[PDB]
Amino acid sequence: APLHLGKCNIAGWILGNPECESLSTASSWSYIVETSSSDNGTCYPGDFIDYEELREQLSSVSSFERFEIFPKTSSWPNHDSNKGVTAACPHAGAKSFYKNLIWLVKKGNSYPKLSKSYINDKGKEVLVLWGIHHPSTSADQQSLYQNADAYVFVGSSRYSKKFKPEIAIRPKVRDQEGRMNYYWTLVEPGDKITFEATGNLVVPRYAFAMER
Repeated sequence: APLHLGKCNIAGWILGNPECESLSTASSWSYIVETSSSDNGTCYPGDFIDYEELREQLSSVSSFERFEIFPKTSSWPNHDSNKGVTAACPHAGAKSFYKNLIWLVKKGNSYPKLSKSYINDKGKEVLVLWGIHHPSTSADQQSLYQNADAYVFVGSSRYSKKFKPEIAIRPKVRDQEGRMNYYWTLVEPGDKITFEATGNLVVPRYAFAMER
């Protein structure tokens, strides 16, 4: 039986856009029936990277389990995990954000270097998704992350990328002049994924153990 999506297409659903819960409630499916929308379902403007490849990866799944890869309550003692909400991503009138990610911001006037790792203990491939935020101005950068010159690194045995955000005023999209790009990778069982940042990282909160 196919997986029926609700208000949004695959991007919005997999990121956990508050509006985009599926109509089907299955943990396996033969294919995915999407929606009448032509946008992918991301609420904060930006580009979902390797999107077509993810759609194929999520096409015929035999098991699918959402789990909290980095628990909100215990993963980030040195950063703020409550303030990352936006008018771009509303939930019943209120500023919100994707359920599966956390928009980490500075706590006080401090954003220490974060370093967070996960070793896949699910016994199957784990789909991990994250975001890189590109602020509109220097003040935006400093207001969110304190550090003017930040970087992000994501690494596994299969993946390696260093991100340098570009600070620039883009045209307003849902009132947003910054941009977020969205990334993902599959982590082999027993392999380690490491996140490192001095700012601008939209961290995983929920990931997905799966089998095709």
